Amino acid sequence: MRKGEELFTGVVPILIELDGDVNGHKFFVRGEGEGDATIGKLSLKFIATTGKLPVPWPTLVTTLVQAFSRYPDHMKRHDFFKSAMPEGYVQERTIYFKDDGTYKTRAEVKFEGCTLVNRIELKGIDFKEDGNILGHKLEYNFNSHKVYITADKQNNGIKANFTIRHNVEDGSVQLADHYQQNTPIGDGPVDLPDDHYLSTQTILSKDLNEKRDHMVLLEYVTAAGI
Amino acid sequence: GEELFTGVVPILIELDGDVNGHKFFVRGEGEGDATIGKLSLKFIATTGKLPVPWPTLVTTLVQAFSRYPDHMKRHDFFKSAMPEGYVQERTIYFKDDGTYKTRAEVKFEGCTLVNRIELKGIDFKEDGNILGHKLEYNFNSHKVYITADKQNNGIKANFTIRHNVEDGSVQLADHYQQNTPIGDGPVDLPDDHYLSTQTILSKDLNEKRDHMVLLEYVTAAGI
Repeated sequence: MRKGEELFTGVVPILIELDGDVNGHKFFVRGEGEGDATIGKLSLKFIATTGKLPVPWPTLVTTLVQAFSRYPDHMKRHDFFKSAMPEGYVQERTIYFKDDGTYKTRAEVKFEGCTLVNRIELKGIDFKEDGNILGHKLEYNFNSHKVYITADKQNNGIKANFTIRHNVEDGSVQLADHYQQNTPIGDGPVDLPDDHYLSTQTILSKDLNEKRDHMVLLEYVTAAGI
Repeated sequence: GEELFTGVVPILIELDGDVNGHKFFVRGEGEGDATIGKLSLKFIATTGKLPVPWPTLVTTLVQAFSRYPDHMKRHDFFKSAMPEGYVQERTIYFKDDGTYKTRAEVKFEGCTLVNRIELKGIDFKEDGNILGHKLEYNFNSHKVYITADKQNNGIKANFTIRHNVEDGSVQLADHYQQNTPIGDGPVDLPDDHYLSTQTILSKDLNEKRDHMVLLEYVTAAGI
């Protein structure tokens, strides 16, 4: 039976579910689509099943499957994310929105039957009602980012810390400091990588026939930089 | 078994061959869609240039991806044997030339439909169309007649493949086929019927290895 990186040589169906509560405002997001790690591509559509989101869609992007990064041939020995499959990995983050609130997230990314599934609990606290996030002042787009990945030997996993730059409607920028740690769910051998980075690029768009609050996402990610 | 084929299914195929002592290995991957009777696959000969023409391996390289119309769904043996799967055996007699004997296990491994084959060919002429590589790189349309095999709780099949030869002459390959379920418990024993098959063989312009890209459309019809 195919394991690890062997599970990613073709197109893989994806389900993503996010259970969220920001300042007491509860919401739920379901996304479906596909990933193709051979080219590093994600194609997804997300729907807010609970009605109009109380936060901007861009603030959810990093939370909403780095297993679909393209690790080129010389990098495959550093691919922790796929090595944890199919049993999967836990992904935890703290996200500090500068001059505003905090997201805390825990997710599991794993195969459930034949589908790659990302299941998330998100809790947001201390947001300002008239800030960029509850006030919906963020542009509907996403910038490119470089995510440095380092091994976390004590946890048999990896960690990462990076800052997301969200463009604001008035020309300013909303920074979001991310602290991330991932651990395998299974016990089998995983790949603990040398320091490297994921180069991430993202386009957000809409579906003209969807009436529900939604996000269409296209993402291209490659690993490099040992 | 049929509920495993309501969507697109990933496929892995491995063939371990020896024809007249020439040993080769072929690995193929792609996907099948039984709702439309479609196969889309790419094969690589990992052992270098094949000692035999790619078209002669086509029938050996997952009839569970045949499209069975609604009124014929009770005659779909291949799907009903899943996920435990079935053993597929053939003898293939190339006219005025050698013979392939094949044994394959077709079954689910995880979410992948896998076809694992052993092939042995003997008494091929070194200057014949097969070892001499004189067959056109294509495949014609064929009818596969399927009959129930109650003794063995499976099916049998017979058909003749017409391989076009480079000089306009034709190389016939008579197929004798038997399928037997791996698991126990209910399977579908069909009335006599056939599969209508259409195949395109192509190449990947970026692929330097000896390889074959395959697209196939198969539908079942009453007899």
